[PDB]
Amino acid sequence: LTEACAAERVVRPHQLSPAAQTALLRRFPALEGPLRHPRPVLQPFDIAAEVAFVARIQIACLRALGHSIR
Amino acid sequence: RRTGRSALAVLIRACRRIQQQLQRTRRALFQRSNAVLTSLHHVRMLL
Repeated sequence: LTEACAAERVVRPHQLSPAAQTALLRRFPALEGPLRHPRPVLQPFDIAAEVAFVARIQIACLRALGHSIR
Repeated sequence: RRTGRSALAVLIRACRRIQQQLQRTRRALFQRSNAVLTSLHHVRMLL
């Protein structure tokens, strides 16, 4: 996933080419998750994907707080 | 003949095996830095 995005200069592999997506999928089959899921609850291809998993819960409770206080 | 030429079979093979490693030092030293060329572009690929 590095060199298919480094030789193609694809900075983020959701901007990966459609043949360049599936040819990697023909090589390594566990990557159907981070490339072909509509709304994965964990963010695909980010460093803080576990951290952005947490900060939503911090957000979504405050609106559940803030619209309940009203 | 086994003194004059046999002082030269010493020194024909001597140069013709120094020159052969120099083909292999081109190849075994950038396929370690092409992985460096992979990772250094991968730092902005994180970004």
